[PDB]
Amino acid sequence: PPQREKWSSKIDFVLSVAGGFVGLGNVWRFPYLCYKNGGGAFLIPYFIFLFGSGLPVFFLEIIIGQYTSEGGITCWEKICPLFSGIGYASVVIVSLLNVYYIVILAWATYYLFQSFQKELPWAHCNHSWNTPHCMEDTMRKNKSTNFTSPVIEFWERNVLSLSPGIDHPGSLKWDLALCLLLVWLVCFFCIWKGVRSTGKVVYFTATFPFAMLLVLLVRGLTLPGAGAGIKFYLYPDITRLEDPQVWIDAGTQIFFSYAICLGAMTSLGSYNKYKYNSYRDCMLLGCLNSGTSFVSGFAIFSILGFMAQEQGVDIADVAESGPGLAFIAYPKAVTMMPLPTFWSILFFIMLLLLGLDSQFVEVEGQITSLVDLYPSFLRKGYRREIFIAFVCSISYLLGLTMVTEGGMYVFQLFDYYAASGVCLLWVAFFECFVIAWIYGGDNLYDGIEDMIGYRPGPWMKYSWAVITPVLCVGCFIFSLVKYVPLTYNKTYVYPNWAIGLGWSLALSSMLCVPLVIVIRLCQTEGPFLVRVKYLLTPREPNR
Ligand SMILES: CC(C)CCC[C@@H](C)[C@H]1CC[C@H]2[C@@H]3CC=C4C[C@@H](OC(=O)CCC(=O)O)CC[C@]4(C)[C@H]3CC[C@]12C
Ligand SMILES: CC(C)CCC[C@@H](C)[C@H]1CC[C@H]2[C@@H]3CC=C4C[C@@H](O)CC[C@]4(C)[C@H]3CC[C@]12C
Ligand SMILES: CC(C)CCC[C@@H](C)[C@H]1CC[C@H]2[C@@H]3CC=C4C[C@@H](O)CC[C@]4(C)[C@H]3CC[C@]12C
Ligand SMILES: CC(C)CCC[C@@H](C)[C@H]1CC[C@H]2[C@@H]3CC=C4C[C@@H](O)CC[C@]4(C)[C@H]3CC[C@]12C
Ligand SMILES: CCCCCCCCCCCCCCCC
Ligand SMILES: CCCCCCCCCCCCCCCC
Ligand SMILES: CCCCCCCCCCCCCCCC
Ligand SMILES: CCCCCCCCCCCCCCCC
Ligand SMILES: CCCCCCCCCCCCCCCC
Ligand SMILES: [Cl-]
Ligand code: NA
Repeated sequence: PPQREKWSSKIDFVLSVAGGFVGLGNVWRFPYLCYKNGGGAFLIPYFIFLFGSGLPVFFLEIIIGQYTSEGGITCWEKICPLFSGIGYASVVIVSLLNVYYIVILAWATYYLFQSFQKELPWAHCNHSWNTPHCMEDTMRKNKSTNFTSPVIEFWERNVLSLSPGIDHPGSLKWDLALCLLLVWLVCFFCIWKGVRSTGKVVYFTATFPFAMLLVLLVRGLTLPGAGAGIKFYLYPDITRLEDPQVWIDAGTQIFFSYAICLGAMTSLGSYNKYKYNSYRDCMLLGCLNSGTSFVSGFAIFSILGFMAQEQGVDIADVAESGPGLAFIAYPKAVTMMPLPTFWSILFFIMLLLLGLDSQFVEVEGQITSLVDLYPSFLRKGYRREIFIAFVCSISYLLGLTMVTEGGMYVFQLFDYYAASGVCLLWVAFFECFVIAWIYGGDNLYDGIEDMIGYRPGPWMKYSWAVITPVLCVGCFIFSLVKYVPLTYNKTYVYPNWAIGLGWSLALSSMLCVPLVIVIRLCQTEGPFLVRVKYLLTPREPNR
């Protein structure tokens, strides 16, 4: 391990970060979490968390990676050897996230392959998967039995084929399994070979999604009924703020969308030069991420308002209110533009491009963090390609559980418990507490001043010292005191063993800190206080 290879230029670092932390979490997860919580009231805790913990923790991870010049699992050895379980917890969280983050891309691939016909299959109600209820959206207001929309019927009876419950796995769907295999093969081939920053390819891969988003926003804003959707999206409801669910959802959506507590930002920052101003760039990238999410919300809620006006029902009873809101709302939008197939193909290509870069960055970060533990064995003595192939195969086999007829429930369980929620709060709280109260805020500020050239303000120091731990602990305690079980589409109730499995998924990463603390204490010689003093001393964080 001579030295980590630095970036060729700052543009490479900026492009890598932008492609890694802007993606499906901005256009797929934000809208449905906002819709589930009623909209409007979701934006107050969202912005509170964004300006209290979101940017400061992201900058802290980047600056720690740059300072220590080490990955996301070994940097904590040079800051606080006792609290070295944070890296292991992050690697567990990223391993669990990589398994279920790709089923969305499998669904997108299915939709893209299905959009190559003369007429879109989700536009009408005369097919083998339709039910006697299916009625055209144009005729819903004209007449009147619980009618169903062709888009929802398609999504629920052709792509998913939903089962009565999680205890009814049904049979494996081979068409979705083939799409999952295809996307996993593409991901594996784009990592073993190592996709380079081709000037033309990236120039297009990083500009097409924003153009498509602008086109969708312009189309949505001119539909009849967009004003009601915008008012539903913007105006808040103070009564909803008395529940911990909205607070925890909005708080952890920021953590999910900024890719923190994952070990990926530390790895990305480890390739920076020592004398590099990585503060302004981080602020601008956070601005870009938040703006992208906020802009996409306008378009999706305008489409929802138009659909609600057309069908003649409320805006809260038009879509899934779960991980299918985008797949219900955006195809309905593209069915109204001229040449619907062209725009459908373009939209799904944009979705795939947004997802694939994030998946690439996360898997690369996980691999490079797990390799640094044994840099001798897994570099020459054993093949790195074989290790990558084994990881991909195991992840695909594990993700096969969400492809069966009853896999939506497993996907929802994974989304709620793994790589989101209490585990993210736990990791963020421990990172901030360690840095602020064991290493030293001013001690880190000296290194930041040495690296970037100027001393920052007290905002980051205060956020690390007080604001973030208080928010995390308060949200955790508020959620625990008033407990409400998880549901799917506000109607399905999970069995007890499913909740136990979800809590085990959450605890698999949360249990890594005390175990590592105990093992480190047991591996040291001498009196207890001497051992504690020896393991709280930073082992020369390279300055
Ligand atoms: C809607 C949301 C997402 C917007 C929130 C982001 C803001 C908090 C950003 C916008 C631009 C950022 C600023 C852009 C420029 C600078 C100047 C920079 O100082 C220098 O570049 C000095 C250069 C030198 O001396 O070499 C310090 C960071 C700062 C204040 C950034 C701090 C945070 C700011 C205000
Ligand atoms: C970590 C890995 C090794 C765990 C094992 C993954 C594989 C071997 C497991 C996980 C879930 C399993 C599937 C779950 C449900 C069904 C439906 C049944 O009608 C055919 C078998 C099938 C398709 C199982 C086959 C094997 C399976 C895919
Ligand atoms: C010396 C340089 C680096 C100092 C940089 C100061 C910047 C990074 C800090 C200092 C004070 C901070 C602001 C303090 C108060 C608010 C009000 C809140 O509603 C939005 C966030 C906002 C606007 C903060 C955002 C960023 C901020 C302007
Ligand atoms: C130098 C020392 C600290 C390295 C020793 C590694 C130990 C402390 C770490 C490395 C990764 C960690 C494991 C990662 C994954 C799991 C699976 C989970 O189901 C139980 C906890 C468990 C088993 C963790 C326990 C502690 C663990 C084994
Ligand atoms: C409804 C939106 C509310 C947004 C509230 C954001 C609160 C952020 C507090 C940050 C305080 C930083 C002080 C820095 C002073 C130098
Ligand atoms: C819940 C399972 C998630 C996936 C498993 C992640 C574990 C990663 C490896 C842990 C460290 C192994 C080496 C220990 C000796 C240094
Ligand atoms: C017919 C009885 C139930 C059969 C199993 C249904 C649930 C299967 C998914 C949950 C187990 C795997 C989760 C991931 C574990 C790492
Ligand atoms: C759901 C987890 C999938 C990925 C599994 C990652 C762990 C792979 C095996 C452990 C590698 C590190 C130890 C190697 C010892 C020679
Ligand atoms: C909202 C219902 C009660 C929850 C409030 C819990 C107290 C929050 C502050 C606790 C102190 C933070 C611990 C570490 C900060 C230095
Ligand atoms: Cl977001
Ligand atoms: Na991306």
